[PDB]
Amino acid sequence: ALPAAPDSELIDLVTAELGADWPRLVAPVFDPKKAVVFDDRWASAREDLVKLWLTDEGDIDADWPRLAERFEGAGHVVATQATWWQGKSLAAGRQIHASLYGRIAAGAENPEPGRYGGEVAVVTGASKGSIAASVVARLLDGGATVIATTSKLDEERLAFYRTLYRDHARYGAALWLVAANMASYSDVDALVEWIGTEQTESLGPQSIHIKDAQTPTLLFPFAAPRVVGDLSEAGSRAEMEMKVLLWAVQRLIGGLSTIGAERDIASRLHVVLPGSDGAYGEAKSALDAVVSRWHAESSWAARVSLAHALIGWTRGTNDAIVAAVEEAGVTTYSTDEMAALLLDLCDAESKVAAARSPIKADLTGGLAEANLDMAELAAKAREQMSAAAAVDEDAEAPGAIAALPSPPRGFTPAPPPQWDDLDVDPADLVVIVGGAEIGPYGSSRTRFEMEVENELSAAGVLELAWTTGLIRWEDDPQPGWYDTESGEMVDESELVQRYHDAVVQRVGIREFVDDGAIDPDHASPLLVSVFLEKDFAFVVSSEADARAFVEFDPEHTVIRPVPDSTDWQVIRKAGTEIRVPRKTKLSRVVGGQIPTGFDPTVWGISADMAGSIDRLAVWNMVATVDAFLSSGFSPAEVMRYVHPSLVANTQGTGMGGGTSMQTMYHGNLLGRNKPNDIFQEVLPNIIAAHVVQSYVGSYGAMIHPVAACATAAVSVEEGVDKIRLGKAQLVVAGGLDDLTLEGIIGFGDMAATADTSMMCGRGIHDSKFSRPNDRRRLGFVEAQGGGTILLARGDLALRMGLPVLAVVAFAQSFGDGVHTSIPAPGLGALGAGRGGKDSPLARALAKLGVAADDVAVISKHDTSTLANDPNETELHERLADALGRSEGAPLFVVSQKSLTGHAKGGAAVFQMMGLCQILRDGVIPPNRSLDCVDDELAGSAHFVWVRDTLRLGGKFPLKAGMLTSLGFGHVSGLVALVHPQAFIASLDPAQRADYQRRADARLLAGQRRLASAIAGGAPMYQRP
Amino acid sequence: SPLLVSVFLEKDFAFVVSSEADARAFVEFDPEHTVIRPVPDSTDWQVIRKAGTEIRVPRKTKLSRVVGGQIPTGFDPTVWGISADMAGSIDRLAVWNMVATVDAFLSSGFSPAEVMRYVHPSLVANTQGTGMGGGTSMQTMYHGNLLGRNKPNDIFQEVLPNIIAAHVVQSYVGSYGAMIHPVAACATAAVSVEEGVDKIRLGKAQLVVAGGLDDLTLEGIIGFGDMAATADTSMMCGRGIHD
Amino acid sequence: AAALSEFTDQITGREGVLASAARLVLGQLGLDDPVN
Amino acid sequence: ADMTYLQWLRRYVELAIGEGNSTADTASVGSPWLADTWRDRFEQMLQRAEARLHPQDFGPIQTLFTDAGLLDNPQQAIAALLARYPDAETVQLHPADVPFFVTLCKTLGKPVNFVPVIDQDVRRWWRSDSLWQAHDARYDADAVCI
Repeated sequence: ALPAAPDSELIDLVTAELGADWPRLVAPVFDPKKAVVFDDRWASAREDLVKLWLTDEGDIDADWPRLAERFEGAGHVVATQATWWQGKSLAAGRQIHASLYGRIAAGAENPEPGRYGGEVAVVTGASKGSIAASVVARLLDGGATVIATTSKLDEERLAFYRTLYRDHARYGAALWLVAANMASYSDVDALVEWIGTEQTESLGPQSIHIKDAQTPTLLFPFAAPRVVGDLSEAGSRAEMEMKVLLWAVQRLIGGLSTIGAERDIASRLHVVLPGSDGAYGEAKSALDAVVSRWHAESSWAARVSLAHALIGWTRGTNDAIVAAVEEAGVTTYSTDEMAALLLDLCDAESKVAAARSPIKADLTGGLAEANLDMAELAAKAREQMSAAAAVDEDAEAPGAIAALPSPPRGFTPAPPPQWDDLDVDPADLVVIVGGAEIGPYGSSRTRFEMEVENELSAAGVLELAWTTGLIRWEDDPQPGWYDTESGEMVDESELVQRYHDAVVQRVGIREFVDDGAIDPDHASPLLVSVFLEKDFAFVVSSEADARAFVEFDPEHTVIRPVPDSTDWQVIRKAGTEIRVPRKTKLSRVVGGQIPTGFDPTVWGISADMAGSIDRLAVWNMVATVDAFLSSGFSPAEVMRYVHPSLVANTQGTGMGGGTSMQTMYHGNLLGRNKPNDIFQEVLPNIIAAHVVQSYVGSYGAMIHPVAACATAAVSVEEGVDKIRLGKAQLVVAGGLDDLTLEGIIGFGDMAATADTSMMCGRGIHDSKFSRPNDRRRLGFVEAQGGGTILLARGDLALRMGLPVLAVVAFAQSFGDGVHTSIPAPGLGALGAGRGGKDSPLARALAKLGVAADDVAVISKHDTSTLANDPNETELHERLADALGRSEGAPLFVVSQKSLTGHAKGGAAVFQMMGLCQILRDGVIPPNRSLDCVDDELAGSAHFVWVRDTLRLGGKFPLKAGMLTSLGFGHVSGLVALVHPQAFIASLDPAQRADYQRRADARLLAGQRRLASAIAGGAPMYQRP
Repeated sequence: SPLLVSVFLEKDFAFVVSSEADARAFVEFDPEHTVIRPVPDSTDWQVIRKAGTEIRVPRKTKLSRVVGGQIPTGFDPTVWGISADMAGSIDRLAVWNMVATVDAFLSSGFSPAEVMRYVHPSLVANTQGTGMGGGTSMQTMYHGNLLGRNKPNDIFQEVLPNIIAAHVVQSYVGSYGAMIHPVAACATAAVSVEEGVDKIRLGKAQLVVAGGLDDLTLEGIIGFGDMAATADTSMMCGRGIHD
Repeated sequence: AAALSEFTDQITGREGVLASAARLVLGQLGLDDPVN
Repeated sequence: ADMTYLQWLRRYVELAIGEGNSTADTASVGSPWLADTWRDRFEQMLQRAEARLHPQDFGPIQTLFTDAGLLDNPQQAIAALLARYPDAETVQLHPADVPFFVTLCKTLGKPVNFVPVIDQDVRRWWRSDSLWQAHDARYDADAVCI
């Protein structure tokens, strides 16, 4: 109560003098670690080059000059790619696109900077649909560094400013952006000291340079006081708005003019004052404070170029007001032309004019004279808006019948590409015949729709609710799906509108939720060492047990018998130590866990089997049955068509039962009876062994590889090798990995992954932790999952009418070689390019009728660390040059790890499935976790980073794609998948129609069987 | 060792000097089941849980006289040329793989440099697949995690099954060839040998360093005896059979 | 009239008292072993 | 479960309306239905077909069959449904429409003219309201219960 009294007087005198909301509304929010840069114009330029082709020629001539001058400042890569697109337009016969791309290439070569060149501008209060946003856009058009502050940095404003830069950037524009409070002097001081002194973040071994230096030569104090009318703060608003304008911008002027004073004399800062009859009077009053200071102090004469414009009226931040003023006679403007007529006074002539004395320019086109009063127009405005906007009706049409989830119909792939009949026979072809994954988003269908349009369909929502346990089918009162928590008739008309949010909160990259039903305080590195000499309390035990306890003790204790408890008591003297393991918690470890509440038993797995064996084996069973029944398949059909010894299984688990080993050790220490056979069921190969012994029962070769980051990829490679040698014709390849508490603890100890501390420090959302090819990445988000993919040769697929998802043109792994220095990077995946046109990769692709220029999409590894993102780009660039890739050909980058995270052993399955679905559908998924690509990635002359879903239908057919999995520990992997149309082109014309019909029937049957087991019954994994 | 201990204590809890933050972290989950008392002399807080709480005192038995096929006792891999720091740092499976690789090459009058002289570095592969992968390494890792033993922060990278052969490549042979390290848990080496001859037949390589390694741990013997699928010393001694 | 609480309390209190007295009077107990 | 929506509705219409040859307790003249519940069942069939086939899942869309002669004549009702959903002849029935059909055949009114499923309740389905068929000439004397 002693300091609480004067503190109470302070708080209530603040309440009386200032108000009860002062501590909030004055609180500081600036943090130098939460700044964001948006200087990635080249990648956006390449994506816009692609998007220009993706739109028809009917919307190009109408914007020929604007699109012509939009690519005025860009790299040589953009010019080369524009020439490539111009040549392709020549080939396809588009003269209008030809001229547009040629002019784009010519403009990109121009090396003089924009007229807003080399000037750093500070704009505050830049909100959506505001004059500040428009002046920022014009500054970016001029190619100027703009450091704009904001009230808060969240996802919505992040997207708004990202789109703003990508739409308006030119030349060497770079939009810096921080979250600061304009009503707090501490944040103003931090802002000026950080726009001044350089910012070089110093990480442990090495430092990272971020901000070289900048003296802001332009300032736009456009920060609005506040748009708030629900506090009745007029008594305090009258002073706080005066503060936020006058004293805030004056101290901002002082701070921004201080930095460049002693560094470079005769470098005089320039400020534009927003001056808005009564409002104009207040603007003039605000003027003749700062300008009065200018005429007073002689230091500001040589350091600040005070200038100001009498702004008029704007039509945005309605139509009735514009009509009224245009009837009055004052000519109004919108944001863009007013911004032009405002920044036109920042040239050499206007600055020279403002040098000797401040300029007082009037940009009012008739409202300078008080012909009409603001309240006079406001009365008409209000009496008309409560006629126009006051009324609100509806014109609903008579029908009004609810809609229902569509029945399972066949897929709608993009129009297949065309190439001539292949001389190759399906005997020498290896095709991907199936494949399913179980990962952060569940199956592959939900994961791919998530990746494409970021919203689940009705089928996906229904499947994810069914699997996670939110929904269950019962037929006792009335057949239908019953909610597990309350049990009602769910209406299929509102399935999405009711369950979409719950499912998306149950799925994706998210914070670690404990689904193991065990306490989280049993595994963590911590030290406890205490020496006790006090009494030792005990419990009733046998004499033999006491003797066993005191077997090693007696030299360091005294033994006393207790007849009542029928045991012996041990009492160790000083020097003995007792183990009391204290367990800490690395709280908020976001990961890529499988969907919460994932119940494998609803897939048909028996509960006892799920409880007994490791969950990795259960996931492998689920993935295998999912792949087979999704491809309209069954192992029994394979055995009907081929001998049981010609079907093999190479499912190589990543590390092998991590949760199983940790649980077995926890049981051994805690006495938890350890299943006497769990040690057999903890080996890495036992997962695939149980899968074959349960579902498929193949007699083929059993090779389960381990690479710890590419197990699935290298298993797939060996599978294609076994098919090529003839030892098999249907190989069930794949791989799985798991994340455990030990895994995350050690990986965070490595500092090679995304530890939540710094990522929260930079204000990055939990789901956007995996940001490959991004500027502010600092490690991968480890995940759990994997799956299986089915390989077969063209003979079995054609003889059996099986669906072909892709054709494996090349599969291989590589090492990195002698490198004693571990941090030295690896580049050994270039062994697939020795000789160029004679290289094995090029030879295989040509054998399948695919040129080097014909590879379109690269599914990079992209672990999202500091190290392996640029070097993988270098590796792919060298591979492209070795294969003789044409100069300037685009190369779409699909970085799937930004969605599912880094599942160590199962990463490759996700990549192969994603590439197959990309080739089937023709759409390029976006990397929505990308804000700006790094500067060192600009050396790639072919890559095209995708930020929005490119829907390449009949306009751009993707014919091939390449996989790369740079594993952990000098192990690599290269897989090239060709479009399924290669398989059709391989076989004779008298067979393709029948094969296509049978394959489509198989796919439709598989997906409708999925739907039937979703609703009706007949569970998956029928084990006789 | 698997043992069950479950005792509920309602007596005094002696403590040691610790920071107030450490005491608060200790009593983060406790306070609903205890009373907190401060001690200015020790500058900490004292947590005293009432009845119903349990303290972990893991008693460890001994499956006495277990026999196995351990490497020769006193085996010193550093006498083969392995540096002591490397032997201490990485798992002993990786050290054994180093020893085996150098032994094979030198016994055959070989050297990887000669191979690179005769063929391109991309045509020499390495398919050494470890059986389960660093069992002693993970066992020591978890013991250090629980005992606070500060394990090397990179040992989690050096416990994965493939990292043994990976480190062997990065140290001795430096091959650019395919890296396929299988697991079969009783036939891993034969499986790797089969896949190596497969790669040779396809022409992806012409010198493949295949092989495999496995380790016996306390967990290994304990579980193997748990399934009764191994030779448990009890009945074997009961039948009067020499070790 | 369940009065077992007071007898249990006094038994425990005097047990604690004798235990407290024992460990500084260097009075060793239980030095015998069943050797029959 | 193995029927397309088009042939589903065609089978229902053929089983109920037939050739228009029924001459026993007709609802009216010019109305081929023998009961209002039968036409309600048919309209619900058509509405479910619309709600399923049409390419949308969230919002209500405009339905045809605005309770006019375009519904009282079931053949042209099916034709009008086909003319706007050309896939009705190809896409098979959703698995959730089979329990819906079974329940829809169990509503109160004149019982259905058929047996929807073959199960434990086969006789109850078959013999329910099976005595009126002896009074219309559209059925043969061998096939009716006398």
